[PDB]
Amino acid sequence: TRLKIVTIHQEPFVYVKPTMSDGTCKEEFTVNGDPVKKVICTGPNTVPQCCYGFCIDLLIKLARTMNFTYEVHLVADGKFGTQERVKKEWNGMMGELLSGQADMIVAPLTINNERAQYIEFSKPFKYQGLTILVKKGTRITGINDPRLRNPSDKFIYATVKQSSVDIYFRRQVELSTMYRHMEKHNYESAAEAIQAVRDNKLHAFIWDSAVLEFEASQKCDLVTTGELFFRSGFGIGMRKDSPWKQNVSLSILKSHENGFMEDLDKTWVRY
Amino acid sequence: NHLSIVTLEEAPFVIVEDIDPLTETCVRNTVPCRKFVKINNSTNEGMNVKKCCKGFCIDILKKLSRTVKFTYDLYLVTNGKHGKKVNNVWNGMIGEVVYQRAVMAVGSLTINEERSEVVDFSVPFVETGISVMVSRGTQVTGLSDKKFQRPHDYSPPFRFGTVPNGSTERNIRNNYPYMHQYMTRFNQRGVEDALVSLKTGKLDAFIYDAAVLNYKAGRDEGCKLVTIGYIFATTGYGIALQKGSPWKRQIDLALLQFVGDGEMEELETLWLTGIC
Ligand SMILES: N[C@@H](CCC(=O)O)C(=O)O
Repeated sequence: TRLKIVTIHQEPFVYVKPTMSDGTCKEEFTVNGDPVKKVICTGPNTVPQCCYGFCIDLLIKLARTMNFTYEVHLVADGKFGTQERVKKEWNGMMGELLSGQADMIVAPLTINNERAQYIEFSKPFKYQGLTILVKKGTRITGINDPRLRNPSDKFIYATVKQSSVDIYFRRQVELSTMYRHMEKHNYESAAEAIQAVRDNKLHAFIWDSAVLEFEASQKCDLVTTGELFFRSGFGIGMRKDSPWKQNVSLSILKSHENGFMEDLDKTWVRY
Repeated sequence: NHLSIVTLEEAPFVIVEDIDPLTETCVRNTVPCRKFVKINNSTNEGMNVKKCCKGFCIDILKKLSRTVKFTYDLYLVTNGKHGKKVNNVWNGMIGEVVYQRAVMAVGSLTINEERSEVVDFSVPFVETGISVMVSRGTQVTGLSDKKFQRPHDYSPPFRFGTVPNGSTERNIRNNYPYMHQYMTRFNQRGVEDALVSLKTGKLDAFIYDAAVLNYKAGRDEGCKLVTIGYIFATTGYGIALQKGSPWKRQIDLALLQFVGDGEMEELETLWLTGIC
């Protein structure tokens, strides 16, 4: 009866830290003194860890609103989810949701046609899009820059494996040239790619603007390359026959309308 | 497969034009859309006038009709506008769907909680919400600005309003009781009247649908009117369908399909982007 929530590490929506020696999460507060709500989330390094952030505050609100109990865990393979040929199969959180390993996905999960065919997405809890992250000084126009459209081993760019971005470039035939170049450099996680950009190991990282804008605001040695493309949103994910789907969406709408969503933004992003 | 669909005029999403007297057929990028017009005010007698419709949402309907494979009979709502619940009864486009006179409503229809309780909405296909329009340089944070929250705290009070009966007024009514009660004095009959009041200095700010305000700012003569910042209560326009409708599934997949393929951006540059 307790809902199994699956999530993924992705700051500032989901932070993941080790518990304390006694197995609990360290008590922390925001800049002005509000308690940072944390939940114990199990996952591979399987051990108990601490989770918190935008998406965690949203889960707590949804759970209290619809009155349900839950247990949270980090996606076993560390991926968002794509469908690959083997018959086809889903990996990441998509696979876990579809197999019953999870009853709901609460993360910065991009709503797209490919996934909507198999699961139910709530109305967006966040509207954003894709942008490009580079090291301060790197001169790139946008997704139309020649260094991207006419690739070479001189300027490497990539995205995260088994992600909505991977699906996007693999779907659009007009992006075929970029797709082939990225297929040889994509990273296992956003954190790693970002670190690679700082270490001049990666020249450009194509990812979610909600995440990249945040990173660029915390690390002044990194910047985003103008012009947002592939505008998209994040939604809660559930199986199509979930009895919580209607109330989950109504709750998201309510939160946008009464300012709750804006408060999370002031708390975790715009700071 | 032949569906009754309701819409409402609101440039650039839905624009209405008179049909050619000698031909009685819609040409160019327009599609047929009828409107029930009363004969007089002493009777219920009326007649459907054949007109033509075009715009961002009409292009969306055309794409959907083709990909999802359905035909339609498009008509313009005459009992209210977008949708308001009066004495527990929905009017406007929402009402037409609720009481089953239309299978769906297509247009600049904002998705919000109370409406989603009586109709089903497709995924959002145009991002919107609540924005504020003012003359360039005007200093206002946003809706939470004290000039809006506590109007009478300033000598000459700030003068601002919206077009009543839509999702925007509903939101302000629920979130800011004082602001709402104060605003009624400045209700504008429509967007056009509002812009005129702004340009002539009869109003200081106009609070309304973000997508329409951005479109208007993009074509303002002299680029004097701009939107502040920002979008409060981000949401989007959505196609409204009857609860449990069998059309929702394919409609959603198609819309998401269009977004991913860039078809939405083309329509955006074609209908929404302006000189400013
Ligand atoms: N799009 C709005 C109309 C304009 C507004 O109130 O902002 C609605 O569907 O009610």
